[PDB]
Amino acid sequence: GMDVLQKEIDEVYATHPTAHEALDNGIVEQHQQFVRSLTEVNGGCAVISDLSNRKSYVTVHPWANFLGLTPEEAALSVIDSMDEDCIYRRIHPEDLVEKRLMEYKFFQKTFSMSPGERLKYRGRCRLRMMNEKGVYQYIDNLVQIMQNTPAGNVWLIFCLYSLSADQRPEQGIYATITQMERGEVETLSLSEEHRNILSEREKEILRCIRKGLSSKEIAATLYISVNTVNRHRQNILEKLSVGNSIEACRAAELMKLL
Amino acid sequence: GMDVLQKEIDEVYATHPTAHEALDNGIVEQHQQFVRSLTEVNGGCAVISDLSNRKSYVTVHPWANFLGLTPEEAALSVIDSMDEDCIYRRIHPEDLVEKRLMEYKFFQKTFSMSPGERLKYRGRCRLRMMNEKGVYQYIDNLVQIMQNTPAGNVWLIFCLYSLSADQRPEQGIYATITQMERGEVETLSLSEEHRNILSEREKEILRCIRKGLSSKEIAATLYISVNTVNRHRQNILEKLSVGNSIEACRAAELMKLL
Ligand SMILES: [Cl-]
Ligand SMILES: [Cl-]
Ligand SMILES: [Cl-]
Ligand SMILES: [Cl-]
Ligand SMILES: [Cl-]
Repeated sequence: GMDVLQKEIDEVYATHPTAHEALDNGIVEQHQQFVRSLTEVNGGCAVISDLSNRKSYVTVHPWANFLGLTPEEAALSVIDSMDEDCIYRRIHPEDLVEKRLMEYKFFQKTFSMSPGERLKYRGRCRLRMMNEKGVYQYIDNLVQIMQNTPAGNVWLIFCLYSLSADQRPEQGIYATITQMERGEVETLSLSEEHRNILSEREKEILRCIRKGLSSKEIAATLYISVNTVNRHRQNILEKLSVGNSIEACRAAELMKLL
Repeated sequence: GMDVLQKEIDEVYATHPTAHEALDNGIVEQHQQFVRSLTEVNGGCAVISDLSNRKSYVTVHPWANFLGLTPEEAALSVIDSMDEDCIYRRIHPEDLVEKRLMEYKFFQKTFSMSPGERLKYRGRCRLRMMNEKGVYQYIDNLVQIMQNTPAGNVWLIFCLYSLSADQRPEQGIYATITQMERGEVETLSLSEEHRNILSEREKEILRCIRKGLSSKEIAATLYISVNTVNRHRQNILEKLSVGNSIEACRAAELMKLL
């Protein structure tokens, strides 16, 4: 599925050598029980991402119809990514880009702080997610460091989804980073980083591809080599987590990257 | 402390008597452990009202400085009421009126539904609360039925307070009632009920008191007896949870009830 900043976020995770520690699993079990209880109150969905083994534990409540998951996708309990992949597919493509930007800023910030301090922070936003009838509804999303390892590395990351009290439209996902103790709520302005997911050269190449030019025509019109065009094309496929150029075109348009 | 609708809300609670039931305390204990684990994630405050014994179990996290509590007031874990008075005092007085109106509508709706259905609803709002430095900040507040008794009565009500991601001012507390499984968020319009907490005759009587008229003089101007004036006065004191007519005038002004 289309996505952004996957490489960059994995790089932040790679700054903590969590997978090298001998960790107690009973801690993860206690958190899994808490998250099931919480979903029984909010009627939503919880994901616990475990950096020690790169696995996700997903809990979906029967009342979480706003996710629009199929019977088979709801039956999941353990995903093999740091992301709950079929939940992400349900997010409006424009909102997914902003979510990714907030997560990257949030993890950059929290991973470079002390273990005790990083726990006082929370990243939040309000996303559009599509239900079973293809209608977008507004969902409150939380990202938060839940547990650290004894040696101070990030161990568990907590993600939460629930139907928001606010169903009114507004431009963007109103991303925020909150420091709970100091009572500080920082609003993120994501517009400029969004416009820069793709470089200007990558955007030109994609507009040519969409228009119907061949590598040879693109090289002719942008005064670059066919080798270079194909280097950019392949970079774009990686940046947008898609498999071919027609897929890249649809992703760029849906996510409003051009 | 000044408040509204305390009699009306207590009457709603009284519609679900449970004295005849022998209830399992182990159930309450599990909810208390959950609510503690939750506050350790949202850095906030949880109140569980137990309608069976009319006690409240209050948990305040150390990072919940947005509450403005003093050290002694935070130490509290079992309040002897259906609500902890030290929390409500911190709520902006105008926001308090709307909060009670939402709760009253929420309870009236839920207490008339089946045990299974009433669990699918959430009452939410965004309140102003005064912190340790005397500044108002925005707090997300939740009211939800958490547990019914075997015979079908409301047993435990769950309230939650945490620092909102939205710190932008707006007219009112944006009170909502959400049906989680149907994905339905109903916005409440509370202005007409707010203006009707006091009757027109009760408002007239309070203006005279503020103006300095005695009961005898109020009786002459309105052409009613002193017995009648004094019954209205006592009714007003009860409606506003205050002890005298000076406190009543001040409360009506601060809560914008005149
Ligand atoms: Cl829905
Ligand atoms: Cl928002
Ligand atoms: Cl604060
Ligand atoms: Cl006299
Ligand atoms: Cl009379």
